[PDB]
Amino acid sequence: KGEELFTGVVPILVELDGDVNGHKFSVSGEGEGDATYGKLTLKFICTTGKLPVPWPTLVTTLVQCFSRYPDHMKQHDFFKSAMPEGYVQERTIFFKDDGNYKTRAEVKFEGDTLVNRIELKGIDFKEDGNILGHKLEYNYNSHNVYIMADKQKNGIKVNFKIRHNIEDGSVQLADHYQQNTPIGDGPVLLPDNHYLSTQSALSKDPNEKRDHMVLLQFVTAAG
Repeated sequence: KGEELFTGVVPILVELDGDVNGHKFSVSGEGEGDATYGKLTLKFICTTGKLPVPWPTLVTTLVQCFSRYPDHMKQHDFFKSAMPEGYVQERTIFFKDDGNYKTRAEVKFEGDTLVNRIELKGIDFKEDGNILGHKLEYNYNSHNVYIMADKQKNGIKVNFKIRHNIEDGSVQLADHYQQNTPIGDGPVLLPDNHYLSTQSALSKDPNEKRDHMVLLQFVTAAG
């Protein structure tokens, strides 16, 4: 059963290939998830050299199966219900006054390792805007992620807004439109409307010379 795969600490591997305004890059990530505590620890490395977009703009793209669902809300956890076969996660991320990311990922088990395998395409970015001109602070706010059932597609629709802080006190809005559908045949839980409360801490390994991001995340389901 899907939820039983997450009762302990689960190794995580993330692999992203990106192209934003023709700037190609790849990111690999390793760490672990403890869904009992809603906890994720991951270190991401840009394997192609310098990341051509700010690290924070990738956080949402780079495993909502690691959310903590309280006991009373267990019947609303789509993400674990689809495992081990997994789900497809697709998004469009509209950066206000700027370009968009379109992403397709498969989140599934490969042996004991939970894998997030992603392709990302960014288009219509301004070369001196907040994204390509690297004007976003290396930090991350706490958000509510709003989940609803999509019966027609046997999955979920997810919508939320990320606010990336800029030095002058303004924000770069990143409007997220998301859908998840199962990879496998088997039964999945289609939830009633609810949200995930998220928080993320970004940091650096002072002795890592590669372009990278260390991430600590806690996510709990509510309502």
